[PDB]
Amino acid sequence: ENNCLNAAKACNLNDTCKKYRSAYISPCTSRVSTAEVCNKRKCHKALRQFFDKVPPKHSYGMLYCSCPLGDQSACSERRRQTIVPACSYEDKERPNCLTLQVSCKTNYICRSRLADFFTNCQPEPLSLSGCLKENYADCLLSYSGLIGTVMTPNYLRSPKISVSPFCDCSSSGNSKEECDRFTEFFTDNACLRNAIQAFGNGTGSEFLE
Amino acid sequence: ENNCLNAAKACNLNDTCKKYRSAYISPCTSRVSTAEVCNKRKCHKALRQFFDKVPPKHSYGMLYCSCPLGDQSACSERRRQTIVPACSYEDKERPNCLTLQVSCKTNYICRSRLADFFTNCQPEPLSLSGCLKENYADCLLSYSGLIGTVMTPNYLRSPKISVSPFCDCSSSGNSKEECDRFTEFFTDNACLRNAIQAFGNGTGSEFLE
Amino acid sequence: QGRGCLLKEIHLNVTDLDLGYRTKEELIFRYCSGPCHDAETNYDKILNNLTHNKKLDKDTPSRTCCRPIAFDDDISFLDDSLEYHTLKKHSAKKCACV
Amino acid sequence: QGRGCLLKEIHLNVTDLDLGYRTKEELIFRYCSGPCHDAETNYDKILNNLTHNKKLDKDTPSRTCCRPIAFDDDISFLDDSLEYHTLKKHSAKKCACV
Ligand SMILES: *[C@@H]1O[C@H](CO)[C@@H](O[C@@H]2O[C@H](CO)[C@@H](O)[C@H](O)[C@H]2NC(C)=O)[C@H](O)[C@H]1NC(C)=O
Ligand SMILES: *[C@@H]1O[C@H](CO)[C@@H](O[C@@H]2O[C@H](CO)[C@@H](O)[C@H](O)[C@H]2NC(C)=O)[C@H](O)[C@H]1NC(C)=O
Repeated sequence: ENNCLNAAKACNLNDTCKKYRSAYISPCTSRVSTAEVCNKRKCHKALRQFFDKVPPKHSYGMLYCSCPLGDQSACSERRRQTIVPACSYEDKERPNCLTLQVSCKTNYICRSRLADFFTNCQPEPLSLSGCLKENYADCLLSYSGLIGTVMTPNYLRSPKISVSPFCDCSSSGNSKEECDRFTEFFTDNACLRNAIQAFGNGTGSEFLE
Repeated sequence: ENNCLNAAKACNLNDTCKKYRSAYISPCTSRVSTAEVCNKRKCHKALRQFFDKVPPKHSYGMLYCSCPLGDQSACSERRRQTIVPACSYEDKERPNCLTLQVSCKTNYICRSRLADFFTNCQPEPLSLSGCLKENYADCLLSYSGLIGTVMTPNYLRSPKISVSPFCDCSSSGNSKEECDRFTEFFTDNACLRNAIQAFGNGTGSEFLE
Repeated sequence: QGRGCLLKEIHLNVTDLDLGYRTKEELIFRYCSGPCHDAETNYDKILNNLTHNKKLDKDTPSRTCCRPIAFDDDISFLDDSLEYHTLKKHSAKKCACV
Repeated sequence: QGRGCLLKEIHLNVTDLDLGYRTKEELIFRYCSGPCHDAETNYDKILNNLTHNKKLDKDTPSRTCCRPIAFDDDISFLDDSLEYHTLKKHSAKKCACV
């Protein structure tokens, strides 16, 4: 079955999830000027409201739905469309990730949410969970907390599960290693990968639920 | 044709007359206690409102409609029912007319309206009109002005046109002549009779319209 | 918009109402009539499609109606037995798509 | 009183709405249904009698309708072409005799 489609059905059949899902799809798809497809501010704000007010079983059910193929499938494209990336994510200019990090750290909430993500999803390859903090739920909470900030992450078009904020390491200068470490915490994080996979499984894991 | 029925039809087809006609028929037919068929106060008040706010062509058309028979006919009974006499007129106790006149003269409006009636409908048999003031409209105005006071008059069951307030001259004592003069100004008044008849005619008389 | 739902009127005898009164009095009866398809919603469209789809089994829910939102003044009349009657909320005064 | 006009619901696919969308998403459609004859007026009775009397020629004015007075929250869904759509005033939230 299409797990992402099943999660969308379950959401529209729940009064709370249906209301707040539409409450962000409308501003994230409503053009308000001839220059921008959306009001990106209101799109991020309503996205933050969705994950704050909708219980995780519905909000994580759509964000962390499992698919067999990570690209080109109907599952995976629906999952990629969860945050309405054409407004919330894709942008004309693609900043350097370290430059984006400086900008995020000047926002009190963005700085707070980014610190929680780096703390709660920290890898530890000695752990059977792959995380330093063997609590997948806290990692999934911290990661989903980034949605609606300038650090909004989304699934990349890859055969595996790989996510990243809208940035890259082009033109990093003498800080190429530091930038690559930053992105790899998103794109190649066994703790985050295990946490996302453990939720999609929908089973009683030792480090989740 | 039934002139009183035609006047009732014309009234219900006029927004102003229809509204204020129903505005007095409701309180004059609505029981509000187990002892009285109506609130007589509100019935008189709404009756006064009807003749004050409805143009005379409709209000006089019903009050002064002409019938061939003054009793037992469908015309004349409809005309007698114009003021809803079961509430506005008929009463358990029938006062002496002179006693009723003392009571009326203690009310500023009743005293004013009664003086206008005796002034404007004063007979003068030398006049070709039968009135001292050869202006039938003023007599009809002063008479209709009594409706809604303690002097509320109505058509009596007689072959002729004869009206009277709800009173008589029983137990008048040494003032029998004075009482008989009072009632005769209502019941046997050629000026008032001519004025009522002239309106019912619906023609251009020399002393009306 | 609901511009099609209008206020109409007809001159009738009171007996034409078939309410049991025996009288020769008359009245102007006013009613609301007209289409309301420009004031319909997705709800009304969905209704129309589900009736045709037979998906609502035997419920035939009402789409937007042309109805009175305000009623005319009360009317009174005297019957052949010399009794007065008063009718309330008998005639429309202003219309709307509801 | 209008106690017969109630809020009902049915679980449907979005395609069951026949609005042209191509998607596998679902929804709960809620509608108002039921009789409103205890909330009718002399106006509604007069209508019923004038239809039977043929006195209104071909106007068939509407009597009291069981209709929504408040609509549910907007619903959104993603179609097969990965485009989002939002429907407004598509489902009833509270009913009344109007
Ligand atoms: C009220 O009823 C009267 C009596 O039925 C109606 O007058 C009649 O109208 C019909 C057809 O229009 C005539 O053929 C009858 O001969 C008429 N009868 C009389 C005695 O005139 C009158 O039209 C009705 N009025 C309204 C407004 O409906
Ligand atoms: C949505 O549509 C699906 C697909 O048509 C419906 O599932 C079917 O229901 C019918 C009759 O109830 C079955 O005979 C079909 O075989 C079912 N098809 C499949 C693939 O299961 C489903 O019931 C619809 N859902 C709703 C809520 O209407």
